[PDB]
Formats: sequence, structure tokens, C-alpha cells
Amino acid sequence: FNKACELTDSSWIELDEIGEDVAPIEHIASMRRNYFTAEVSHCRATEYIMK
Amino acid sequence: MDVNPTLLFLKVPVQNAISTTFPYTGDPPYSGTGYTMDTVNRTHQYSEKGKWTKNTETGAPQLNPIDGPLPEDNEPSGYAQTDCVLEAMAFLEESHPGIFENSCLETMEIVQQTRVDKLTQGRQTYDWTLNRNQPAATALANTIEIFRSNGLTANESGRLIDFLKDVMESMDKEEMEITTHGKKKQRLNKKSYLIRALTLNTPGMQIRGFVYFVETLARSICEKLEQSGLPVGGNEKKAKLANVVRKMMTNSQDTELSFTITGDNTKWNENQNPRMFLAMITYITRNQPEWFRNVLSIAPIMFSNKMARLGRGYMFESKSMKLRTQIPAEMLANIDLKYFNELTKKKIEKIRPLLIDGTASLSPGMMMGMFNMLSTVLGVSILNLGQKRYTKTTYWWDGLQSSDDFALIVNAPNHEGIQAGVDRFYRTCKLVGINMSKKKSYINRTGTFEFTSFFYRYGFVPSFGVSGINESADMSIGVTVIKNNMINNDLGPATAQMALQLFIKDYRYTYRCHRGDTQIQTRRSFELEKLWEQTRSKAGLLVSDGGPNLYNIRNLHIPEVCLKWELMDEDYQGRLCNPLNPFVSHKEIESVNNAVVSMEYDAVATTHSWIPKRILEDEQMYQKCCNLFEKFFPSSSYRRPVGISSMVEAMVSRARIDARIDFESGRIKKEEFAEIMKICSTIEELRRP
Amino acid sequence: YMFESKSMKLRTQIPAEMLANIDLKYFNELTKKKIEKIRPLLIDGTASLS
Repeated sequence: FNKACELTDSSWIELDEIGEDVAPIEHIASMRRNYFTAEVSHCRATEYIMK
Repeated sequence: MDVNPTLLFLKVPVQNAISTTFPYTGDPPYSGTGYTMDTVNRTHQYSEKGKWTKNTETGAPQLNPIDGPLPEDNEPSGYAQTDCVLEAMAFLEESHPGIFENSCLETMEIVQQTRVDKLTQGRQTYDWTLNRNQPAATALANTIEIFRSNGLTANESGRLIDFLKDVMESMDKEEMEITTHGKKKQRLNKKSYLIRALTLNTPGMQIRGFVYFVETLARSICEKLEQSGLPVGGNEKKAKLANVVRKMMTNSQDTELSFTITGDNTKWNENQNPRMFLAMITYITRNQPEWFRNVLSIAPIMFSNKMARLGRGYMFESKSMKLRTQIPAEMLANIDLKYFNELTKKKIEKIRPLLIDGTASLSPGMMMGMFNMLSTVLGVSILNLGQKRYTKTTYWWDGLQSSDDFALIVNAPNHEGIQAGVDRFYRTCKLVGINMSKKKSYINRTGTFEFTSFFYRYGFVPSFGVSGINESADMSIGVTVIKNNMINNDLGPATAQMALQLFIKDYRYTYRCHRGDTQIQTRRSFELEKLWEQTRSKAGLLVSDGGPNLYNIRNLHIPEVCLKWELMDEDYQGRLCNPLNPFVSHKEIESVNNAVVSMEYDAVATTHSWIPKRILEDEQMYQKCCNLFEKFFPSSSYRRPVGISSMVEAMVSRARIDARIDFESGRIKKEEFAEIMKICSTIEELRRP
Repeated sequence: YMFESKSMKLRTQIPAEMLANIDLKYFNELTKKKIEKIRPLLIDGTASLS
């Protein structure tokens, strides 16, 4: 678990596309989602997800 | 740093991070006759001090604990009292004036207008014709066929109650001859037929009717009560909790000490004696037509004589020859026990007397379901014996019940008062028949509690992917779910967008719909590649085809085809929305946008609306006739036809009429017309006998 | 200055005293040139005008 909660040198998850953002709430949602994906796209748990 | 995620609760309240306490986001991959024997034995151990009678009809030993000795310990017990249940129901009626009388009439309209097809809507049911599980519709068909062969055809009226008259008439027949298609006919003795009729499974088609009327009466009652949240879902149960809590914790004075008793009832389906349900339906249906008391009081009568079937059996294996048999449950009664282990030895020895031709005699209990809603009424009866009028003292209680889920509040003036109130509620429940679970219930001052996975703390706090029906019926179901959860279950914006992204990834990986520009190689790749070159505007392409996405949050409700309409090519519109497709298929208004998942989704019936691949003598006889009639009368698939002629007469009349208007229009080449008319004459002749 | 985000519906204001450090991306080209040319003369929020 300790290792699975660690970052790595990669971007393991490549998610699909989403339509353009027009709703002032859609922009906030995109900002939050981008922050999360950036903070989590490297975790070895994501590597296990993919594998 | 040894990471310990649970320590996160040291800063965030548990209710505000309870998500992390639910491990599985879907259905776990993991999952016998031993369990059935255990459930049969434990029920009889909870009623040891009960009368041991011998049903003279089914020939089974039955156990009657009602009006038995009062419990002498906290252990679970089912020695419920008729006086107490009747008094509880009477006090319930007084609090809610004219509830039973008003609800019986709303059930009168349903016990008469209901057809015999309501016994098909459901799940797998035991089939007394073959002693084998088998779908609901086919089980009903088999039962009807056997009844017709035996001469019980009053079910031809199309009324459910007439079918019930037929099953009760059968219950008196001396022999029921079953014809199986080799063509072997077997005759059942009256006794042999009875046990096969009063049999649960690990419940027959002869009990779906009465238990439907009892359940609808219970639902009608529960809708009126505001202390019952069973005949509701989601937003409804999220309002009753708030109302009750805000009612009780707004004490007019600081004297009142509120306390909530979040908890459950143990063995809730092994102590609810059917005889007790008969003794509260004979009260609910008071001063009602005597034919309305003999139809709602049959299932309780039948459930108290039920002969549960053990199941498959145990397998015997030798470590030398590595053999494996099954030991069918029938022979367990007459067998040498040296083979079995110790625990199985004790279980089979205990249950041996109760066996009758391989069938249990679980009289003193009620299996899961089967008045899941009447038991809710019983439970709310005792949540009503706390209204400060039937207590006569300072402490009073309220709450909700959802069939073994209650959130009882015990307002009182001091801690001793709260303890006395909890004790009295527990004792009353034990008298009525409800055994509270002391290993899962915790009492804490009001403000935070839990009710069937609804975690209330000063405020409230598996359906993502391809459903797998069509290609356009999934890009609608998934997007509809992503907004249903975003409106109801508080799913937020960013989570919604993430779910949409992952849903589209699953969509494109399951239907091989990856965009044309990307270079993932699959069977459908080449075709999509070509389709990605012809088109001038590529935004219009459906995600099902090689095409982009446009669903963010502001159009999660718009169906896809109407979303990409201005962006679509005319040469593409023509092919996509071509009513002469060989793929589009829908033969009923039922499934013209309705997936079992039953969900109401939006679709535009494009070429992506295709359908995936997959006792009577001819199981399709009814299907053949109905398909032919639909052919003759196209509106047979939309509106239930109404008429007085027989099917053959109507079909031949329309066949004659259509031909005449056709030959008069020159589209039938007279020689064909004469042949059609002579064929109609032949069919009409065949109808004379 | 007054900055308006028309995709978020936001209307914020930048006081003149912050013109000495604010990143020169929000403004248009002409205002960017003006700010760049005047920055060397900014002392204590004012601008020498000898």
C-alpha cells in the first residue's frame, strides 16, 4: 500500500474528450477535474488500474 | 510514513467521508442446502414452546407459537400475542381514522380490474408442473395448460381472481394429471399435489396471486402512513427523515431529552409468524364484502402450511477414486448418516422429523419477501403506540420503519425517562413479534443517525458503463444516469464529467467505435476509417460511428442524434435516419425506449437501434398467434385491442376486406384474389366444428 | 483597470498600484505596450512626469 500511494515518472491514464465548456459551472468542473487528474495521473494505483 | 487512510476521519466527520467506508462500487464477483437446513432449524428453535400439531391435509408436523409463553430472556423469540397485535392495529386505526376502510376500497378496484398477466411480471418462480425453476410467463403458461387438461378452465375470463378460483378448485381435485412432452403422463395424488403446491424454493405459481393482493393492500395502507418509507424511494425517504427529526428535536422546552436508536431487527424473517398476518388482515378487512376477506386471507393461510424444499443436496467424494455424487435432497430422510460430517450430522438429525417426501415444514416462519410490506405496517403499529396518548407518561417516541430498518426517537424529560422509553418499546416489540437487534443498534442523542444507508448528520450526505442493449440506447442510458445521479444523489459537476469521460471510454472500447483519426486497430476500424474520409463535417458523426463527443454537462439530457443535427451531413442524415433499415427493430410499445437495466431513455431510432442476438408442445403457440394478429392489425402492438369477435373471425374478415380493396385497386392480380378468397372460405369452414 | 471574464461571468478590478508587477497577459496589445513603456518610471505607485 505504501508503494501504491506513491507517484511515478509517467502519465498512466489517458481519458477521452468532453464537449466544449460554456456553462460557468462547466468551467469550474473542468478546473476541478483537471486538478484531480494531474494530482492522480501518476500514482502507481493508476498503473494497477491500467494493468 | 505508513499510510493509514482511515485516520482521515480524525479531521473530517465520518458521515462527511462515509463513501470511503463502502468498499465495492459495483456488484462483488463472489457469492446451498446447508443454509436452507440452518434457516429451517433456527426457526423451530425460536418457537420451541409451541403447539406441535399434524396438518391433516398436507400431513406435515406444524409448530404454532402464537399466544405462547412470554419470553424469559433477551434471546430472539416469536411467541407473539394475538391480543397485542389486534390492540396495536386498533390503536393505529384510531390515530389514522378510516385508514383500513378507505384503503380496502382502493384495493377493491384492483382485485377486480387486474388481469391474469400480472402473474407473468416478476422474476424466476418455482414451477409445480416440473419441480424446476422456470420463468414467470412460461410457468404461468404451463400451469394454465395443466389446468385446462384437468378441466379447470375458468381462467379463460382473463381475470386474476378467476384464476385464483381455478387454483382453489384444483386444490380439491382428487388427481392432477400432468402431461409432459416423449409423451409421458403422470398422475399426482391429492396429497402429493398439495405439498407441491404449498412449496417454497431455495414459492409456486399458485401463490403469486393472493400474495399480490395482500401486498397491494399493504402498499395502499403504507402510502397513507407517514411513518412508513417502504413504498417510496430516494427523495421521498429523504423527506420523512428530515420531517421527523425536525419535529422531535425542536422541543418546545429544554426539558425534553431527544435520543435516536438507529438499529435493525434480528431474524426479522424467522419470527414474523404468518398466523399473525392472518390475524391483522381479518382486522383490516372489517365490515367488507365477505368475498373480499376470502381473497386477501388466503396467502397467510397458505404460508402457514408451506413446505419449503431443501434444495440440491450434498456431494460425496472419495480421496482415492476422486468420485463425486450429489445425494439428492429427497433421500436425505432415508439414508445412513456415517457419510456426513459432524455439523451436517447435527443439522440433518434436528431437521429429520420435519421432512415429508424431501420437503421441509417451515410453518412458524415467513421467508424473505412475501409480505415485506405488511410487516412494515406491523412495525409502524408500534411506532404509533408512542404518541404520548397510549403511553400516559412523560416519554413519547416516533420514527420510521422500512421492513427491518427503524430510526426510533424517544423524547423524554431525563435519562431515566429515555431508558424507560427504550425498554418499553423493546418489550412491546417483543410482545408483538418483533425482535430488536442489540448487536447492531446504537442509541445516541438526536442530531446524527442512519436509516437504511441514509446517513443523516444535520443534513443528508454501480450504474456507470455500457448497459448493453444497443449503440444508441447506451449513449442515452449512460448520459441519462449521469444526470439522474447528478440531480438526485448529489453527484457533483467534476465527478459528472469524469464519469462521462470514463463512460465514453467504455463505450468506445466495447463497441469498437474509436474515432476515425486515432489508429486503434479493430474489426470495425477500416470501415470507420473510410467513413472518416467521406464526411465534410466531422462533428456531426455519432460517437457510435467514428466521431467526436459533445456532451459536457449542459446537454446531458439532449439525445445524441438531435444534438448532432445541424452538424450532420445530408448524405449522412439520409443513411443514418433511413426508415427502411434492415437493423431497426421494435415490435411493442413496451420496449420502444424501455430497458430493464425498466428505464425511460431518449433515442431517435437510427440504424444503431439494432437488437442483439440471443409442459407445452409448442412454446411459441401464443407468440405465433399474437404475431400473426399483429400482422393483420398493426395497432395491436400499441393499444390493447378491444372487440367481441374471435381472433380468427377478425383476421379472416380483414383478410377478405384488404384483398377486395386491393383487387379493386389492381395491386393483386386477380388470380391471387380468387386464391385468397377461397383460402378464407376454407379457414371459415374449418371453424364450423 | 477592470478585467471581465465573459466565460465565467466575473468582473474584477486591478488598482493602479499593482501595475508594477502584474503579468502583462490580461491586457490588450496597446495597453500592454503602454504599461511596458511606463514601467521604468513607476516609483511608489506614481510615475515621474518631469
